[PDB]
Amino acid sequence: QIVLTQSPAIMSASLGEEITLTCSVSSSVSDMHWYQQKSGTSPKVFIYSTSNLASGVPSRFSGSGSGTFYSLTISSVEAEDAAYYYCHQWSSWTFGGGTKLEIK
Amino acid sequence: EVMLVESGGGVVKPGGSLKLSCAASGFSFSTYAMSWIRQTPEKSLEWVAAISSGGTNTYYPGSVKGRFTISRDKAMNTLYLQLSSLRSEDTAMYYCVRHSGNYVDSVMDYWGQGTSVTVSS
Amino acid sequence: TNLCPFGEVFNATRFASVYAWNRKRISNCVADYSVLYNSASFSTFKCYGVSPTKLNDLCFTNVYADSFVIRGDEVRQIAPGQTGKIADYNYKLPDDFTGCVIAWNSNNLDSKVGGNYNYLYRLFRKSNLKPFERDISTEIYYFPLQSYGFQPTNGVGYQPYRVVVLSFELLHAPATVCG
Amino acid sequence: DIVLTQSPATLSVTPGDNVSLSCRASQIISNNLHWYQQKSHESPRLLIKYASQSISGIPSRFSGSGSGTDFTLSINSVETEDFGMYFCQQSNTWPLTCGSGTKLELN
Amino acid sequence: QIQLVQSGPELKKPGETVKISCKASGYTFTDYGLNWVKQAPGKGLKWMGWINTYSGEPTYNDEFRGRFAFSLETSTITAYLKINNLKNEDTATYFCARGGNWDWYFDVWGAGTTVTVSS
Ligand SMILES: *[C@@H]1O[C@H](CO)[C@@H](O[C@@H]2O[C@H](CO)[C@@H](O[C@@H]3O[C@H](CO)[C@@H](O)[C@H](O)[C@@H]3O)[C@H](O)[C@H]2NC(C)=O)[C@H](O)[C@H]1NC(C)=O
Repeated sequence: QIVLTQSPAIMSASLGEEITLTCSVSSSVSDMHWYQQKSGTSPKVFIYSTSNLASGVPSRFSGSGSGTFYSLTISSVEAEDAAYYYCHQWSSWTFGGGTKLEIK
Repeated sequence: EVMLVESGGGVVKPGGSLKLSCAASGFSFSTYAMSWIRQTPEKSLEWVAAISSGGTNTYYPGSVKGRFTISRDKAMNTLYLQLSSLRSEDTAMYYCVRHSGNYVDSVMDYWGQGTSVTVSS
Repeated sequence: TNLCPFGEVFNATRFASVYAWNRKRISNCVADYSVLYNSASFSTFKCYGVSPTKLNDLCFTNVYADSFVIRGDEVRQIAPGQTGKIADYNYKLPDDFTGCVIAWNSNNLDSKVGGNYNYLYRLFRKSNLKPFERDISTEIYYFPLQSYGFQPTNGVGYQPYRVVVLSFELLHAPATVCG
Repeated sequence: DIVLTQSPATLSVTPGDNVSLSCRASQIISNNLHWYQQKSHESPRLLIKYASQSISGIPSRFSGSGSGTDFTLSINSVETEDFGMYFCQQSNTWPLTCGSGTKLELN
Repeated sequence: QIQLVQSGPELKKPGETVKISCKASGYTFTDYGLNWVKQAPGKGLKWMGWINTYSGEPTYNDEFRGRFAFSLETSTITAYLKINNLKNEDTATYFCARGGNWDWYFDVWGAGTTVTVSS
């Protein structure tokens, strides 16, 4: 079936840097969403259809990717963006392992 | 504005049953699809249920198959998820989400607060 | 007042696979599509040139009902203007396709826990394909006809979605199918 | 839906004869007809599948041929236990349905 | 051996509800679904609709729409038939047939319960 591997478990990025977040699949899927969850609140949506941005989110969260690779781009990292990040496609039954972005 | 609340999350010993209920308020209810996602204590999400717009199509994975019976209400604008025959691993925080398209295929925009069900003793 | 045999293509046990889709030419019918549209058991009812409430009261001469089985993740890409792994090797639509595409979820029939290894899709081709054309050529490219690995618990985008594709057509001929 | 008409309603054979049977349809199916045989007040069994092939455990005279919309079950030099009620049911469209039924009777 | 052991005969009055069992054995239960066949006396068979052997969802015929249910539990290999609101004309044998999920020929059958209804 489908597994979503995100490596590593936690990426390191001090402020002002531009880091990207990975999401890979075993069998090739058409698209991949992107969800964001802080520590203690319910998750929220950031990106659907691999490039479109959700409501009320600043214009640095614009990712891309196709086939078996889907990347999540953040241009200028801000210290508010310290949350657990999940990518999940329609054809999953199980989310990604989740990667938390920390500030060095 | 879109508003979702949850309830019913208590404690049941393994073997018992429990019913949840996600009340919706703030949109046309019988046009969008909803689904239930549980959150493991290791914070790894997976579906347990998914229901289409007209309440005709329900999908569950192989780990919770045969017992987790989701149900949609037409009148009072709520949404029930019924659980039974629990196991030791099914303790999780259960969210209530809403899709944007009339099927399950679209993305999940609005999320509930989530109750935590615990199987212990 | 005779009604069109839609039962022989909407109600069938074994839909053919995508690379060898069955085509059924329809003529001298009366086709009340309101029985189809108001069924509400279909998942994706997309129309591509006639409005789905307007399609009842206009005539045609010959409408082709193609039908096949694809993964749920690939039902969107049999629309015009999209090219993927399905829509250049197995079934490609023209850019002025006139008709409605009808699909639903079919995890009940075409699923076995060991696998359902008989629905086949053409993975590799020498070049791309011209629309409304098939090729049952099981010669070596590397065996190209790999099967879908289907299962009852595999994914809602990987359950088999039995899709029938209407294709309306009006030529220089007396139109019959009005309703 | 299809309805399946068997003809005639009854037979009258002597043991050792080569007599065939008839099952005709109202739609045209791609050889998706099977053939069942039921004796008195018990369960029927399968004889042949897809109107031309055959499975194990079946006597050799029980073979059928022909596709399209008219199908015939052929048995030659019958036995003194092959008599009873014989059934044909199709498997193409829905719902599945069986024939009305014939009675194989031994003179 | 591969067989579908059934229940015994019944005798009800109009207004009751029957539960006919059909237990499978030998073959693995997930590869092949089950069926139900109603043989009215001196009549032809009728296909009462099948049941998906894994998930448990039925699919009735267009004639047995109400007053029927195809229950199933898979802890023990056992499938049920439930008949609501028994009338005067439902007296028949009820086989259960192991029709496949890719072929739909009833290969291996059961015995059948000759249910009867009377005032
Ligand atoms: C493909 O087959 C399905 C059955 O598996 C057809 O659905 C059934 O269609 C019939 C008529 O086409 C419906 O019968 C009608 O029911 C109403 C009550 O709702 C009754 O008052 C009428 O007199 C008539 O008998 C039946 O309800 C319906 N069943 C379901 C579950 O939808 C389907 O129409 C077929 N597709 C075609 C013909 O395109």
